[PDB]
Amino acid sequence: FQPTNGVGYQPYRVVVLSFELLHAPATVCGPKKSTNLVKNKCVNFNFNG
Amino acid sequence: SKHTPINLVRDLPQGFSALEPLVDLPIGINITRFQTLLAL
Repeated sequence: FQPTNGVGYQPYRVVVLSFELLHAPATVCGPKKSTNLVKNKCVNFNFNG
Repeated sequence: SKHTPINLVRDLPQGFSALEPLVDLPIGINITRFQTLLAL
Protein backbone atom coordinates (compact mmCIF):
# COMPACT_ATOMS: atom_id res chain seq x y z
CA PHE A 1 0.00 0.00 0.00
CA GLN A 2 0.91 3.68 -0.10
CA PRO A 3 -0.27 6.82 1.73
CA THR A 4 -1.60 8.02 -1.65
CA ASN A 5 -3.26 4.81 -2.83
CA GLY A 6 -5.83 5.24 -5.58
CA VAL A 7 -9.53 4.52 -5.38
CA GLY A 8 -10.32 0.82 -5.21
CA TYR A 9 -6.92 -0.02 -3.70
CA GLN A 10 -6.66 2.58 -0.93
CA PRO A 11 -8.11 1.72 2.49
CA TYR A 12 -11.90 2.02 2.74
CA ARG A 13 -13.22 2.83 6.21
CA VAL A 14 -16.84 1.71 6.59
CA VAL A 15 -19.42 2.33 9.31
CA VAL A 16 -22.64 0.33 9.07
CA LEU A 17 -24.75 1.93 11.80
CA SER A 18 -27.83 -0.30 11.75
CA PHE A 19 -31.35 0.70 12.78
CA GLU A 20 -32.96 -1.96 14.97
CA LEU A 21 -36.66 -1.77 15.89
CA LEU A 22 -37.88 -4.62 18.09
CA HIS A 23 -39.15 -5.29 21.61
CA ALA A 24 -36.18 -3.17 22.71
CA PRO A 25 -37.05 0.41 23.73
CA ALA A 26 -37.73 2.67 20.76
CA THR A 27 -35.93 5.96 21.43
CA VAL A 28 -36.74 7.19 17.93
CA CYS A 29 -37.59 10.88 17.56
CA GLY A 30 -37.73 13.52 14.84
CA PRO A 31 -35.40 16.27 13.56
CA LYS A 32 -37.07 18.84 15.81
CA LYS A 33 -35.11 22.09 16.03
CA SER A 34 -36.06 23.82 19.28
CA THR A 35 -37.77 27.16 18.68
CA ASN A 36 -38.14 30.26 20.83
CA LEU A 37 -41.13 31.00 23.09
CA VAL A 38 -43.93 33.54 22.73
CA LYS A 39 -46.99 34.38 24.83
CA ASN A 40 -50.23 36.38 24.89
CA LYS A 41 -51.01 35.16 21.37
CA CYS A 42 -53.14 32.42 19.87
CA VAL A 43 -50.33 29.98 19.05
CA ASN A 44 -50.11 26.33 18.02
CA PHE A 45 -47.91 24.86 20.76
CA ASN A 46 -46.17 21.49 21.05
CA PHE A 47 -44.25 20.40 24.17
CA ASN A 48 -42.34 17.10 24.26
CA GLY A 49 -44.71 15.87 21.52
CA SER B 1 -39.40 4.74 46.74
CA LYS B 2 -39.69 7.08 49.71
CA HIS B 3 -37.99 7.87 53.01
CA THR B 4 -39.34 8.90 56.39
CA PRO B 5 -38.34 8.71 60.07
CA ILE B 6 -40.31 6.13 62.05
CA ASN B 7 -40.46 4.70 65.56
CA LEU B 8 -42.22 1.36 65.05
CA VAL B 9 -40.04 -1.72 64.59
CA ARG B 10 -42.08 -4.93 64.65
CA ASP B 11 -45.12 -3.49 62.83
CA LEU B 12 -45.70 -1.13 59.93
CA PRO B 13 -46.12 2.55 60.86
CA GLN B 14 -49.70 3.80 61.01
CA GLY B 15 -50.43 6.37 58.32
CA PHE B 16 -49.97 7.05 54.62
CA SER B 17 -46.82 7.84 52.67
CA ALA B 18 -46.63 8.02 48.88
CA LEU B 19 -43.75 6.48 46.93
CA GLU B 20 -42.36 8.66 44.18
CA PRO B 21 -40.80 7.27 40.99
CA LEU B 22 -37.01 7.04 40.99
CA VAL B 23 -36.00 4.80 38.05
CA ASP B 24 -37.87 3.66 34.93
CA LEU B 25 -35.12 1.86 33.06
CA PRO B 26 -36.34 0.24 29.80
CA ILE B 27 -34.45 -2.97 30.52
CA GLY B 28 -36.65 -5.00 28.17
CA ILE B 29 -36.18 -8.52 29.56
CA ASN B 30 -38.40 -10.90 31.50
CA ILE B 31 -38.40 -11.06 35.30
CA THR B 32 -39.86 -13.98 37.26
CA ARG B 33 -37.69 -14.41 40.37
CA PHE B 34 -35.57 -12.15 42.55
CA GLN B 35 -33.25 -12.12 45.54
CA THR B 36 -32.00 -9.54 48.03
CA LEU B 37 -28.49 -8.58 49.14
CA LEU B 38 -27.30 -7.74 52.63
CA ALA B 39 -24.33 -6.19 54.40
CA LEU B 40 -22.80 -8.14 57.29
